[PDB]
Amino acid sequence: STTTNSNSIGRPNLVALTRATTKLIYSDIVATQRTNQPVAAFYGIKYLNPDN
Amino acid sequence: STTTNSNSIGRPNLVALTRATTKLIYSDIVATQRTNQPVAAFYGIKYLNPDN
Repeated sequence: STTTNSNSIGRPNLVALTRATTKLIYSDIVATQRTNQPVAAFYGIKYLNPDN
Repeated sequence: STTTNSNSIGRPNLVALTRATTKLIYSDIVATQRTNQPVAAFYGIKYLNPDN
């Protein structure tokens, strides 16, 4: 009675990979703009009462 | 080893402006109709009972 144990398995099948990565959230949390110099300048222009 | 400290940065890049203004709400809160004379008169017309 030749069962399966008489047989010998070969190369098991690689069914599926599994990478793990976080849901990266930085495009929506912050506002971005590319800078063409190593130092960036953001302008704060304010409207003041006569008491500043 | 000519590091980056030898280089001198030039004009910093003005990435973005920033002004502060409230969400001005006076067109939607109150009813507006332009007046053509330095005194405006709004009529008040009422319907009364025989007891006023």
